[PDB]
Amino acid sequence: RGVRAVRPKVLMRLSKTKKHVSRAYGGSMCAKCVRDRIKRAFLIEEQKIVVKVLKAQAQSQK
Amino acid sequence: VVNPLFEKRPKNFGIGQDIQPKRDLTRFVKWPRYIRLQRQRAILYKR
Amino acid sequence: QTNDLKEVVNKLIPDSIGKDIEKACQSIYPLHDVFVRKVKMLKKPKFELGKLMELHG
Amino acid sequence: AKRTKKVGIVGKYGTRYGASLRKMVKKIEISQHAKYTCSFCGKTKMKRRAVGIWHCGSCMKTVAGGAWTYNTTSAVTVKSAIRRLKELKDQ
Amino acid sequence: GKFMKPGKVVLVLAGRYSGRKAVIVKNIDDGTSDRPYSHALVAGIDRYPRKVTAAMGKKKIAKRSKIKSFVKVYNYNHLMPTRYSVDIPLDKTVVNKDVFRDPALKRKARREAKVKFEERYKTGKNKWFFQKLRF
Amino acid sequence: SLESINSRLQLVMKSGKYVLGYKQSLKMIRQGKAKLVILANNCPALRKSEIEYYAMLAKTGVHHYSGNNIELGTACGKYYRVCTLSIIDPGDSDIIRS
Amino acid sequence: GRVIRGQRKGAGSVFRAHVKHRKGAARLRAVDFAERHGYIKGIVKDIIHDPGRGAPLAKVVFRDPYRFKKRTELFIAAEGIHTGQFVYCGKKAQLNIGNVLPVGTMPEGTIVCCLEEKPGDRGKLARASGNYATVISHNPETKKTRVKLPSGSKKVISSANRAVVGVVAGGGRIDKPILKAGRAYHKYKAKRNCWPRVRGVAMNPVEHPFGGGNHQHIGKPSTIRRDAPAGRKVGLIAARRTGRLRGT
RNA sequence: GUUUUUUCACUGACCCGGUGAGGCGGGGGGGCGAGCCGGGCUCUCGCUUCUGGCGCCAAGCGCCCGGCCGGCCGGGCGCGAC
Repeated sequence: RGVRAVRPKVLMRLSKTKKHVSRAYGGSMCAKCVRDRIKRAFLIEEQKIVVKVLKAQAQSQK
Repeated sequence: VVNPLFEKRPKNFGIGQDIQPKRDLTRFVKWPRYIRLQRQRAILYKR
Repeated sequence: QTNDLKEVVNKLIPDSIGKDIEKACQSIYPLHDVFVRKVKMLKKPKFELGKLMELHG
Repeated sequence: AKRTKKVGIVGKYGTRYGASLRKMVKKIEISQHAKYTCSFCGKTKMKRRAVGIWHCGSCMKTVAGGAWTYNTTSAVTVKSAIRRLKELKDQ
Repeated sequence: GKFMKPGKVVLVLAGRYSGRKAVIVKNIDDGTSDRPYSHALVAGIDRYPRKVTAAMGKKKIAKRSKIKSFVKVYNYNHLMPTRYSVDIPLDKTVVNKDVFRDPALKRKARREAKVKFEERYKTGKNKWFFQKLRF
Repeated sequence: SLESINSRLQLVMKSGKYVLGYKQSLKMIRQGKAKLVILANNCPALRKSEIEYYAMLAKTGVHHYSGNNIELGTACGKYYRVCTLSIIDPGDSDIIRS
Repeated sequence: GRVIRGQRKGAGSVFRAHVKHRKGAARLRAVDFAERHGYIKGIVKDIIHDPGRGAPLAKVVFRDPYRFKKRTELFIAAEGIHTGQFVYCGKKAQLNIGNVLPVGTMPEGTIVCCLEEKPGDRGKLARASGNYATVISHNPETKKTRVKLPSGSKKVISSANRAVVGVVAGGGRIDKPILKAGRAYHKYKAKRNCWPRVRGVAMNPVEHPFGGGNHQHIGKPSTIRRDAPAGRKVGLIAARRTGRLRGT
């Protein structure tokens, strides 16, 4: 959405705002798959800390 | 005095964790056919 | 599970497992000719020579 | 109504190719065109895109399956055997 | 229990500020006549302060360590709340819901959070919040 | 407790209050009304962790149901499929203890 | 005097393969440090159709360990691989389906495919649709393994070589009758000029050694010497036994 | 001894395969179980597997070196990466 459906060598003429949407991964990725990857980036990077804190508290009893 | 934003950010160069550092590969270069020749000529004097 | 392979055999030379089962089943149906009819060795760990010589001493 | 007595999807081949060949391809032609329940969304949207490649029209998830059926007998029993072999490697 | 408190850190899920971290300053769990939906006021950081390193100048570090904040009412489901908390004042007198009709009072709520976030970046407290989520 | 978890839902469907689906259940976690949030085992593994994380903040228990969204639908006595199921009131039931 | 069709086949030109719409070389991943000591993770981007090949392929994208670039591989897709599945490749990778690891580090009776006949050649054996090779038995001394090939012939294989776990996808396509000549035309049009197979007895005696005669017969024994020259070597090539197969 | 010969295996011509010839072989030092009484040997490991994110152009720590006025305004080299 928000990007002109036009033959690709015309894109030189088009203004910047005709070629992207004003967002992270604008005119490259859809809004749906960005905000599911803001979740996937987060919940994986949290899960790293969950095993990081367990790593030392699985070691420390030996 | 220690500026607390300055975080120690160590890289884990384990298999499939971080990128490998640009280390020394002098002994893994595909050498020219003359550099290759004059070295494995010196081997035949020792073999 | 509760003890090691040297201490199971000194239960197996008598009927320490073949008597325990006989007594504890008298209340369900009283049964007489209980043994442990066979023990088959499946999985040994990595062989260390010391533990073998400890069985022979 | 019920149109054909005992020819189904293979009514399109008319008199051609013989009964016992058309009787064979019907069991295939039903399966390869049949919509299957996608195990990833639950929707009956798994259709055969091409040969051995099955596509959920809801998930947009492509699976490498059998030619005329989503799962083959061989591939299932291998997945059961590879599971059972992995239950012995780690015990 | 109810976890969407004015102490929460929040990943902005949708909009121009997608993937940005923000602090809930107000929580309206049952919406008004203007906003039927359950909505929060958040104050987050549009431009994060760039990664700073020893053997950079005191003038260069100060230039490098600059927060550009936003202040924005979102839906709850257009936010992603986290276990983190940034217990920062962000006074209700400025950062407020009578900020969006008067444009100059949005520049001051933008200005207030800028002074507040820049000082607690420099302390080293809540150092997760001042690093961008990598998506 | 495989048919117990099926039967303990069937009674919550009759007597107690419940919410079917993801978006409406995600409010009942966020409104602090969720006591048990059940998930079907073929839900997106991203959105499985989305529920687990919200339920961790609200200190809500997450059950991982032993069937796909079609069976969880049949477990709810519904004529469709349901992944996410946040239970508000068990009523006259014993689902959120055991 | 005329050259037989088989000899014209080797010459090339009209019997060269139709590799226009054939989609890349269906190779394995190259042996590096993270194939030979531990493993490297990769996602299946899309399962894809390769014209002239019954089995579908998989665009599998591995992040590069040395440069910031990202690598893409075309695997003979194991049956049950799907898009967004994590495929692992190395010595320490787990024994589940569509997951390559060396034949040395898997038990006996293990079903594999895209098996390497030599360590490093990047996947040669058992990589047609619905085919599997069984890991028969190991030899830790000498580092070698017997592996039953799809034909049913056990090869001694050097255990330092790799195979993706599971049967190849597109399995059981030769069950369906090619009902009409149209389906056969279209099959071999994606491959090479081999289809409209004129039998030698129909041909004249100058083109083919079985041709000629007032009746349409072979005349000479159809079973031929292995040592026979090209042009002559026609029919049943070095037939140990022949005729209707009785016994096993 | 000399020569012939047979089987085991050697590499170094010769052949093959892969790669952008990207970590080969030995040794050393940090994990892990086993073994006598803080010390030591024959071994084992080397970091990533709940998710269709993300990663490169170094942080850190040492070490040297050029003005205004021991204090501030900028460069190099070593490890990290044996």
